[PDB]
Amino acid sequence: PVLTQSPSVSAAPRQRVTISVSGSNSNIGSNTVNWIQQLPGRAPELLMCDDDLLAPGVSDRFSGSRSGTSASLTISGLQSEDEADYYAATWDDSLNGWVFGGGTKVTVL
Amino acid sequence: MFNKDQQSAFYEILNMPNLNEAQRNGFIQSLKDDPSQSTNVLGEAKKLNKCQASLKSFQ
Repeated sequence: PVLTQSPSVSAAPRQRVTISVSGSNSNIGSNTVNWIQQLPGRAPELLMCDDDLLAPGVSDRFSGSRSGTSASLTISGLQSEDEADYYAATWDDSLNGWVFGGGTKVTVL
Repeated sequence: MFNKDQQSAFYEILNMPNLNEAQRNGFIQSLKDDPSQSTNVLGEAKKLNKCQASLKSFQ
């Protein structure tokens, strides 16, 4: 995977969890990051667009940012339905195409 | 879509192919409910249409 995401984590309900991703100057350093949520046994869907814009219907418990070659997703008030594989996506100017992280699994204890 | 800005954003959103039906319907509902937000709605819809292309390439 072109982007490196933070390791899979377990957290208790109501905890705050931050997932992070690192890229290069050609992807995250020059383009906005999207976050994809892949619920267990379900097709992936868009969670966050353009660093920090919630996809329609997504809870404002999710927030995103980007800084330098890094971006992060934070989940506030963690709830069992948030247990999922989270994937960073961004345009890479060098590949002239989409690049992805390998995914970070959030397990709700 | 009573005013020029509403009408213009409406047709741009109808023609964004990567939005699913719920997303598209939600943006057009916003244009009707909040005409002053037409410019912000259209910009959010264009972003989401581009982001939805990354989701398509991920599957």
